[PDB]
Amino acid sequence: VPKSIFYNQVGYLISGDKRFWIQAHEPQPFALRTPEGQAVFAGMTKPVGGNWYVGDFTALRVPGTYTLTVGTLEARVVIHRRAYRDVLEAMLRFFDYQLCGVVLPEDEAGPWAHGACHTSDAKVFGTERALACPGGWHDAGDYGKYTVPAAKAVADLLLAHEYFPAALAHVRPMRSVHRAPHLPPALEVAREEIAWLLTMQDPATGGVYHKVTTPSFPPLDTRPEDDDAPLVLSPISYAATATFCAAMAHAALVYRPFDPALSSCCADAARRAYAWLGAHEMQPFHNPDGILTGEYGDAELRDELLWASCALLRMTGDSAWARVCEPLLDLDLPWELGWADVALYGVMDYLRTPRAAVSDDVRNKVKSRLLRELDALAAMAESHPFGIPMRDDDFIWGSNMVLLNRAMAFLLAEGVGVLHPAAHTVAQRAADYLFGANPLGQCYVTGFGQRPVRHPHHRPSVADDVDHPVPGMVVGGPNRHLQDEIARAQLAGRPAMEAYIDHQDSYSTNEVAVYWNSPAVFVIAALLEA
Ligand SMILES: OC[C@H]1CNC[C@@H](O)[C@@H]1O[C@@H]1O[C@H](CO)[C@@H](O[C@@H]2O[C@H](CO)[C@@H](O)[C@H](O)[C@H]2O)[C@H](O)[C@H]1O
Ligand SMILES: OC[C@H]1O[C@@H](O[C@H]2[C@H](O)[C@@H](O)[C@H](O)O[C@@H]2CO)[C@H](O)[C@@H](O)[C@@H]1O
Ligand SMILES: [Ca+2]
Ligand SMILES: [Zn+2]
Repeated sequence: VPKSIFYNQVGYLISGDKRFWIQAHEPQPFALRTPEGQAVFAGMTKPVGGNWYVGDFTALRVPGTYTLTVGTLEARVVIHRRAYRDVLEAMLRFFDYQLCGVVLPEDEAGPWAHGACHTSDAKVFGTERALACPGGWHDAGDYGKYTVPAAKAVADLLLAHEYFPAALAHVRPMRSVHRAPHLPPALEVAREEIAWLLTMQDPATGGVYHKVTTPSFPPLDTRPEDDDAPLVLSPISYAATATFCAAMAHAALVYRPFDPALSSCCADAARRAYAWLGAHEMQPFHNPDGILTGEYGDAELRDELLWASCALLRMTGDSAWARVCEPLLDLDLPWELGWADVALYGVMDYLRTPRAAVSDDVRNKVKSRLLRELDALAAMAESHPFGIPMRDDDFIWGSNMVLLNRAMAFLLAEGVGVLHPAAHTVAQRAADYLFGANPLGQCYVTGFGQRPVRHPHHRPSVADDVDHPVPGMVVGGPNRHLQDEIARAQLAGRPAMEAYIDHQDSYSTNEVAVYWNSPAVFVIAALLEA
């Protein structure tokens, strides 16, 4: 914990809420000054519990770089019209930096450029059958491409495009690595993953392979193009087939006015996947022998079927689908945004379907439960010193995604008549926390803030002779379970929010992932929208 001011190290929006935190004993006066030193705003800090005091300077609407002064402490804060444009663009460009089997030229990628990687055909596990499944994204700090988390990353980007297209219009991805005519930014980026996902479906049965990876993780010091181990397609899985179905049905809708051929192809692929679901058992995935890469296992598969059923309901607008959706909507499944518990994606597709196609009575029950869920998140946020909807027990592996998915839920609900008053405050607080407003004063995104992430568990950043890591990567964040050797040795006994270390070997607190950037893209685009 540093002895300083804790604030949003990226900046504050002219019209947004503006807050800073300090560990203090009592209220103190504070001032905001122009770079010369003249006071422009003054106020008194107020208690928020657990050693914390806050200062609110929301009413300062003049853009600029200000010196915030409290006690003997100083901080430089930025107020701007589009304070989050650069970070949103870097968070979206991260997916292009993760591209597999694609030359990333220096004019686009800069020092983090590299040649086409993993270009060989993959072998179907337990067969001699080879299959070409290039493209898409390296999942995270490793090079595997896993279907289940890929579905979440795609759905989050499609949702961000559906909700906030104007915010997204101001950002530029690695445009020259993508096919022309160029689509809106989130759609152009997500199409690379959608194209790869289509190659993961077995033409014979409609089933989808769980993942394509090397048999084991290569050393942390491996460049993408030096990873020459043979590629293996792990068996078809129910979770993969169901999450693929839902992501493809969602992409068929969203791409309809932009890429008709892709849209039609995704719609056909989603239906064949749904036919596979109806003919096979809900069997959890487990790594086969000799496969040591990310398992993405899950014993509960009704939420995946719920999402797949609701996605096709909205895709077709056919009331026939509501017969399967509605009983699944009644289950005591957690209503979350993945990667393992995905029911809220289905709830959203259901609630976004024209009313005439669904039971009004079920629809009202669905909306009421969503409001109760958001009230419970609002209560967590009210008791948190940083105003984020988190409890100490939520600081697990990928706790930043847990936070962002929760902010995302409030924002999504606004599109379906569920208007919680805390929605915008929660989104701002999630961004503030992600950008430094936390007990470690840590900005959880590489290349941004005054205390950026410098040593992520990310093979390209470790392996290159740059690190100085690839920018715009959201790290997993604090995980109280100490799920790596560095966390066990250096973070024992520390509070849940302090269970993070910016060390390359801390994969349980400091890895990056396509499905950790995807809710951040949604949340940051929502704030930029306003
Ligand atoms: O670390 C990011 C990913 C890097 N690519 C390999 C993937 O396998 C890895 O995924 C992560 O894999 C972890 C190790 O299996 C998953 O961690 C688990 O996260 C769970 C909650 O998401 C915790 O309950 C559980 O204690 C913890 O083990 C975590 O969610 C999930 O993001
Ligand atoms: O737990 C999965 C985690 O593993 C990381 O690879 C580790 C590997 O598990 C360990 O056995 C070996 O000694 O070290 C490597 C590199 O630290 C992998 O890089 C992560 O993507 C993954 O989440
Ligand atoms: Ca599940
Ligand atoms: Zn690759």
